[PDB]
Amino acid sequence: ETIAKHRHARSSAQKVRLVADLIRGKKVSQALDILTYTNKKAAVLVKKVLESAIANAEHNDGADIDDLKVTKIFVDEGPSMKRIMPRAKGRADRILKRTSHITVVVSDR
Amino acid sequence: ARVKRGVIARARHKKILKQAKGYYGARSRVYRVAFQAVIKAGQYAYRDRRQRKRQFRQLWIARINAAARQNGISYSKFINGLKKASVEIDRKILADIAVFDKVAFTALVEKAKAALA
Amino acid sequence: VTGSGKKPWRQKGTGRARSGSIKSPIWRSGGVTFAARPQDHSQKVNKKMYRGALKSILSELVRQDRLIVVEKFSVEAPKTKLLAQKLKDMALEDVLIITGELDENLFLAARNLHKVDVRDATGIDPVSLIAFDKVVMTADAVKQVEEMLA
Amino acid sequence: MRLNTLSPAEGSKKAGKRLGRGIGSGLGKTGGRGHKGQKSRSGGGVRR
Amino acid sequence: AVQQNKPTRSKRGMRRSHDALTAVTSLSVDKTSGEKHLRHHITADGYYRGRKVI
Amino acid sequence: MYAVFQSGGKQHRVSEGQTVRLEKLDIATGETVEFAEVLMIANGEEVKIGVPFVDGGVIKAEVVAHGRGEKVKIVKFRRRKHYRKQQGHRQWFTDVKITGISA
Amino acid sequence: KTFTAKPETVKRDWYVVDATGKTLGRLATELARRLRGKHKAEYTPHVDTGDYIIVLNADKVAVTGNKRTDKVYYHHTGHIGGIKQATFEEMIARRPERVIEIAVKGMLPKGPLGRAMFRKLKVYAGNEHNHAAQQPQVLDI
RNA sequence: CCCGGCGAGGGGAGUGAAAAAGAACCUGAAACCGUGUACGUACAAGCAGUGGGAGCACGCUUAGGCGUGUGACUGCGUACC
RNA sequence: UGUAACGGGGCUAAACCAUGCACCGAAGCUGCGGCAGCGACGCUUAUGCGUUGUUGGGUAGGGGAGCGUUCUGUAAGCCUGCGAAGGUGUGCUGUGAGGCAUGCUGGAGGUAUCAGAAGUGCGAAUGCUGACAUAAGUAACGAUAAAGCGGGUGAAAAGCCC
Ligand SMILES: [Mg+2]
Ligand SMILES: [Mg+2]
Ligand SMILES: [Mg+2]
Ligand SMILES: [Mg+2]
Ligand SMILES: [Mg+2]
Ligand SMILES: [Mg+2]
Ligand SMILES: [Mg+2]
Ligand SMILES: [Mg+2]
Ligand SMILES: [Mg+2]
Ligand SMILES: [Mg+2]
Ligand SMILES: [Mg+2]
Ligand SMILES: [Mg+2]
Ligand SMILES: [Mg+2]
Ligand SMILES: [Mg+2]
Ligand SMILES: [Mg+2]
Ligand SMILES: [Mg+2]
Ligand SMILES: [Mg+2]
Ligand SMILES: [Mg+2]
Ligand SMILES: [Mg+2]
Ligand SMILES: [Mg+2]
Ligand SMILES: [Mg+2]
Ligand SMILES: [Mg+2]
Ligand SMILES: [Mg+2]
Ligand SMILES: [Mg+2]
Ligand SMILES: [Mg+2]
Ligand SMILES: [Mg+2]
Ligand SMILES: [Mg+2]
Ligand SMILES: [Mg+2]
Ligand SMILES: [Mg+2]
Ligand SMILES: [Mg+2]
Ligand SMILES: [Mg+2]
Ligand SMILES: [Mg+2]
Ligand SMILES: [Mg+2]
Ligand SMILES: [Mg+2]
Ligand SMILES: [Mg+2]
Ligand SMILES: [Mg+2]
Ligand SMILES: [Mg+2]
Ligand SMILES: [Mg+2]
Ligand SMILES: [Mg+2]
Ligand SMILES: [Mg+2]
Ligand SMILES: [Mg+2]
Ligand SMILES: [Mg+2]
Ligand SMILES: [Mg+2]
Ligand SMILES: [Mg+2]
Ligand SMILES: [Mg+2]
Ligand SMILES: [Mg+2]
Ligand SMILES: [Mg+2]
Ligand SMILES: [Mg+2]
Ligand SMILES: [Mg+2]
Ligand SMILES: [Mg+2]
Ligand SMILES: [Mg+2]
Repeated sequence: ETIAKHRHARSSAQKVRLVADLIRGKKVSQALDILTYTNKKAAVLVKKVLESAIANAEHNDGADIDDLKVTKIFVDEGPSMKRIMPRAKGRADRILKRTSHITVVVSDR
Repeated sequence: ARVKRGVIARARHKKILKQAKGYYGARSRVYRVAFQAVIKAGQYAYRDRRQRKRQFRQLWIARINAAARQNGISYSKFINGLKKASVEIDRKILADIAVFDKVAFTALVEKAKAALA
Repeated sequence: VTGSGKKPWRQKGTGRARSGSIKSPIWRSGGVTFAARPQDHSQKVNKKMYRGALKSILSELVRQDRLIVVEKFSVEAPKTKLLAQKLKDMALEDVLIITGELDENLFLAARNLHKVDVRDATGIDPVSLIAFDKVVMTADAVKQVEEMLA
Repeated sequence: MRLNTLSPAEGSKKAGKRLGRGIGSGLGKTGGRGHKGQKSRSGGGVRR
Repeated sequence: AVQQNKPTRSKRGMRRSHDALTAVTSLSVDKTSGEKHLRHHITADGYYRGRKVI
Repeated sequence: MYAVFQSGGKQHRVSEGQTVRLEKLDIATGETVEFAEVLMIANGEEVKIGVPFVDGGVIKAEVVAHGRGEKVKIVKFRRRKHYRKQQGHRQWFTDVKITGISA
Repeated sequence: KTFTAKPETVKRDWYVVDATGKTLGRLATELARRLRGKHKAEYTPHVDTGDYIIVLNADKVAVTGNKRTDKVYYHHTGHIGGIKQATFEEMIARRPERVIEIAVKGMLPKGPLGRAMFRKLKVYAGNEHNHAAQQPQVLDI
């Protein structure tokens, strides 16, 4: 219920799951403070989508705040911008600017 | 003219994947390793049929020997007595009788001993 | 193929396959190994074989009763309605017509009909004689066909 | 007797030999040429 | 020094198992402000052990 | 009680009312089959062992149905010898039900 | 259909044997047979249907010939020079319980099932045990 | 209309037969990467399969027992050209 | 390199030379069911309706019979918005390449039977193009001339301004 998505972000598909896996099944109140006190960049990106989901649940479905719980969350891979990194002896190294699609689902229960 | 081979190849590879369902690693995900696995499975079963026959034969023989030794006779002596009494019961049914109906096996060993000695 | 006859890379040293021309069929946007050329598929049939085939076709049409003979078949005006009604009263919908003399009115009437075709005795064809459900032939065309075949 | 009911004779229309189009057809990778010989090369054939 | 056979997703996951994250065990609450801050650190307003420093 | 008979080179032990799978018999789908080549009958401590068959042991069965067995795939392959072969098989079977057993 | 053995419904009994005056090669074979369950009609290759066997007076085992001085027991620790060598009398004097175990483990199949079978041998070095609660039955070789 | 940097992006409303047709836009497979459910796995050695096969979960059960998925254990078995 | 010249356990026979009776032991032989070829014989052929005997490991290679795709004629025919082609699953079936039915997505073409022509079937050629993994969240983040602090804007500043 009341999904929230962030697509074509600027991050990796492996560095966001590390902070995404520690809020599975948790309440929104704990999930927000954990994200605030987490020292990773992905914490801000996850907190933004969590706040968007909470606001959408409160404004569209009339749900409460204390009853919410993060029942589902997953991040999938996205398009990878291809760039070249200069290397010695006239070589080239294809570097891939990773992206991510973060999805959060918060249910009333 | 200009025949494309997309759907035919896709179906031919999906059939191989369906046959290779339940394998570990690339054997159940790609076609290059799956084909080497499904072929290796037919070759294994073509021999494992006879292997199953032999294994069941030697398991029935082992059970018959165990029951005969429990009753007080050897497997070779029991078989020789059965052949001298000219019965035609086989190893599978003999083992099943030894497992379930033990007094029937006792009667069989008595019949074998009577004809042997 | 429009291109250049130059090796993309030297024979050895590089850790890739051998390249001698970019127009190779193995590569992309290259040539064709056995590219086709404009050819004539017209076969050869003996005159006697063709005549025998025509005789067999006519004899089988006679046995199948899909060939009929009328002494006079013509239309008084170059209009399709008259021909359509004439075929309707004779119960013909998919029919070929053979005439000794080409009739302009009949040809104009049959031009706009898909399952109707008017032909001279000289311009007959076995494919049409087989395909058309019914065939109509006048005496002035039967005699010409007999003289052509015999 | 129609175009959908017409067939040729028997033994006249032979299929044809295809080389390098399978393993079960009998004409496998080699295609009736052998193994590494002058007779088994593209354009490799002795004259008369 | 390079690999000779491609590793597997199972081995990759086994290696990454220890690369997980540990969350905060618990938070601290100020006596008078009632906020939630880290242990032995100050709040976002300037409170620490009830006193004001900013 | 149970009895032991043979039909098709193999031997089968069966009790009253049970269904048995056998080889393809030239019988209909509702007829009755009599087996007289019985080998043993046991009915609770009264056993009778034939030499090689019993004097009057008879098994009466009803041919419930016919059919074909489960599909079997046969693969032959020679390593680096350019030889592989595929085959399929389905064994015909006849399912019967043991209507009666008599000594 | 062929009958098979279920580990949950199978039953196992307790037997006690004294290894006094008998030979290793003619006792360990019987122990392996009764551990693998080849003496029962319910024998199955993949199920441990054997019986729990207790061995008493393992130091009194009798061996013929000059094996008491020529019967070596080689093993390797794992290091380059980690090779050790003992004899029958030294094994009896130091670890007498590890003279029946080696034979029975060698005779039993190698694998998890073989280790499970070996786990049932309560080999002691005296003429008394502490498994009287299981109500064992005396057995002759 | 709301979250969000007066953003990116997305959730609602609306048009449209269709919005997992929203401009990265018809159909959208495979390699690859993810979430959820069932089973197995921390005393166990090897082309990772095959034959036998306990147990577990689900849905029909004419309760019989079968099917699907998992596969403790066991015999055999050192990929393709 | 570590027992290491019975496979191992172990064996005073469970070793060897002599006698006999049993058993295990293969895709070898016998029993049941099924498929195909050659040849004999009466099928007055339906070219197959019963017999009977026999054969059927196979590289290079030869011969024979077939499956699948595009297009063309049959076809201004047939199916199809009451859901086509294609995609993804299930069941059934044939010795086989395959075929049939259908659930869902898909949203407009497809094509029976009989014949004809091929750019007609891919796992390899350090094959070509595009995409995505692995090593891996590892090295590295580019002269060891050096930075620290206080204010300002901003959602956020060690890197922007004073
Ligand atoms: Mg499995
Ligand atoms: Mg898969
Ligand atoms: Mg017998
Ligand atoms: Mg030049
Ligand atoms: Mg180009
Ligand atoms: Mg071109
Ligand atoms: Mg001419
Ligand atoms: Mg040709
Ligand atoms: Mg050949
Ligand atoms: Mg070659
Ligand atoms: Mg040579
Ligand atoms: Mg040659
Ligand atoms: Mg050349
Ligand atoms: Mg190598
Ligand atoms: Mg790590
Ligand atoms: Mg073994
Ligand atoms: Mg917007
Ligand atoms: Mg459209
Ligand atoms: Mg799309
Ligand atoms: Mg997919
Ligand atoms: Mg365990
Ligand atoms: Mg291992
Ligand atoms: Mg099985
Ligand atoms: Mg090949
Ligand atoms: Mg040494
Ligand atoms: Mg055999
Ligand atoms: Mg044979
Ligand atoms: Mg036969
Ligand atoms: Mg052959
Ligand atoms: Mg043969
Ligand atoms: Mg085309
Ligand atoms: Mg067409
Ligand atoms: Mg539909
Ligand atoms: Mg098409
Ligand atoms: Mg389809
Ligand atoms: Mg469809
Ligand atoms: Mg057509
Ligand atoms: Mg081609
Ligand atoms: Mg390919
Ligand atoms: Mg390479
Ligand atoms: Mg390649
Ligand atoms: Mg990585
Ligand atoms: Mg780092
Ligand atoms: Mg490393
Ligand atoms: Mg390091
Ligand atoms: Mg570093
Ligand atoms: Mg560095
Ligand atoms: Mg720098
Ligand atoms: Mg530096
Ligand atoms: Mg500053
Ligand atoms: Mg700086």
